Amino acid sequence: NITLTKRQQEFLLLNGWLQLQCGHAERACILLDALLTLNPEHLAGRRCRLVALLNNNQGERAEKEAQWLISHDPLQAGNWLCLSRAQQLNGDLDKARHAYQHYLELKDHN
Amino acid sequence: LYPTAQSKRSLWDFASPGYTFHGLHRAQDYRRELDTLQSLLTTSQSSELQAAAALLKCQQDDDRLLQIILNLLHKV
Repeated sequence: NITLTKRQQEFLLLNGWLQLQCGHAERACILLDALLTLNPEHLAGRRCRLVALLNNNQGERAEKEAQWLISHDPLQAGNWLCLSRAQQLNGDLDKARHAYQHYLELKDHN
Repeated sequence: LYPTAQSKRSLWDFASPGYTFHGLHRAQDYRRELDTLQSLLTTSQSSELQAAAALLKCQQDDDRLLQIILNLLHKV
């Protein structure tokens, strides 16, 4: 029953992003989880939270988020770097090499 | 496998929201959204929302403390 205004979505996003820059990944994740609980389609938030989960060592969650973004945000190299890191956190090193190679190919969009 | 300065720059750029919080007075608008949002999210029954509300209350009180410190550094 709770709805966020644009400014409020921006506020949490910016707080999550700022905590992530401080090396405070749990705080980042808590803020971004709240945002993504209420606005699941906030893409910048999905990305920021995805990297925060990768730094707070939540590889299975990070994985599901990365495939989510790949299926929803396309041709984006960073999604593949996130998948690679999440896959390497889960012990699927080879899955991470395929993901990292996809990352290199689209970083090659230059 | 390991990170690369290029790897982390791509990570930052990926996570970075860029310009956000679109307003004309960052200071008043920030304290206002922080206070509004912190009192709004406690009313959630969701565990995920409740945690965010707690952290916001924290920065709200750390700001009250830093305001006390800032006053002390004005006078000499």
